[PDB]
Amino acid sequence: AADRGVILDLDGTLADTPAAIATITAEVLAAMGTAVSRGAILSTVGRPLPASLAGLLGVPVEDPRVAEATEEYGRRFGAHVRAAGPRLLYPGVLEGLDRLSAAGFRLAMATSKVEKAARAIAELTGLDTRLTVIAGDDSVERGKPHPDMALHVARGLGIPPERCVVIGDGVPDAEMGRAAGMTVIGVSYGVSGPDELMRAGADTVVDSFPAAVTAVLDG
Ligand SMILES: [Mg+2]
Repeated sequence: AADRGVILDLDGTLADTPAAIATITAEVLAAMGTAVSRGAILSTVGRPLPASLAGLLGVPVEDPRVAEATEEYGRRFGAHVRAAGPRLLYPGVLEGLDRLSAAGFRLAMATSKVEKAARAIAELTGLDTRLTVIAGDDSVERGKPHPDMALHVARGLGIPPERCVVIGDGVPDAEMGRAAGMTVIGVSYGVSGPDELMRAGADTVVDSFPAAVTAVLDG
């Protein structure tokens, strides 16, 4: 058994959500009576939701307008997840996670979604039965890019950081993993290009989730 850990981002890594996040963010803003530049939305995609919506609304994060928006987003996104079911996931995700488990890797999710939303997504997609630990942005005091979430789930897995790899599509994932003393496999099919992820400290970048699985399996 490998007795190693794999710490997986959700949005843009396991779940093919970036396009839907942008759309639904726009739907929420319109519901809230406003709109923002396309590029502003795109810069937030997959980042923590209250902070992102507060930035887009241009208001303090504690402003009641933010909780109104986050609640509306939860309704719309929840409906999207029921419409997608397992097709929320990229091809080969469940199979790849099962192969990592078969090889004795212990699996966790570290997402910028809130934990309850992460759990619900895990349940609707089938990730839940592959993952030993799930953490989201509100599971820890300091979310991405801080190491804390990765350190927290590694402890839950019983694997030290030196034996964990972070897999993600975002600069915050790469920063989180490096800060935590972990290896990082960037993926290029989500919100970031390969050069950005390299420059953020990814040890390698791959172009598909099966390719990330292969990288881990082959050491
Ligand atoms: Mg992501």
